[PDB]
Amino acid sequence: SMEQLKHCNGILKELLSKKHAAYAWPFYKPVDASALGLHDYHDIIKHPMDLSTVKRKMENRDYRDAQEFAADVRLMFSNCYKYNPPDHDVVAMARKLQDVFEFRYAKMPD
Ligand SMILES: COc1ccc2c(c1)C(c1ccc(Cl)cc1)=N[C@@H](CC(=O)N1CCC(N(C)C)CC1)c1nnc(C)n1-2
Repeated sequence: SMEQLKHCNGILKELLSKKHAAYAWPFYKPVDASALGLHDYHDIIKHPMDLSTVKRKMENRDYRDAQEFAADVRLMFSNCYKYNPPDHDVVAMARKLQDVFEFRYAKMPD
């Protein structure tokens, strides 16, 4: 619905807000494989995703429903878990931001 997509825009605003910056910063823009020295990133990760891409899709009304929005946000986190070992600090940062996302997404009115 239009109303659920409105709640999703509020979730995205929360994920981009200053209170989460200490763990959100790796996710604001696409992974820059050249800058980071990740020569195999685009071989391993076939469908990159990040918050700037989710924001553009929300602004252009490209999500048909709330579930399509959730699939892109979960894809962003899944790519991080897929690429990195489980002991890495970026994985701990992803799980902190994901817990914000999953809590707010669960509270969406029907
Ligand atoms: C703008 O900076 C970014 C953007 C995307 C990143 C990363 C950093 C940060 C990053 C690293 C440390 C901290 Cl504390 C935070 C983030 N990691 C990269 C991954 C990275 O560089 N690795 C891969 C693992 C290697 N092991 C030695 C095995 C080291 C190099 C990354 N992956 N998903 C996202 C999103 N990312």
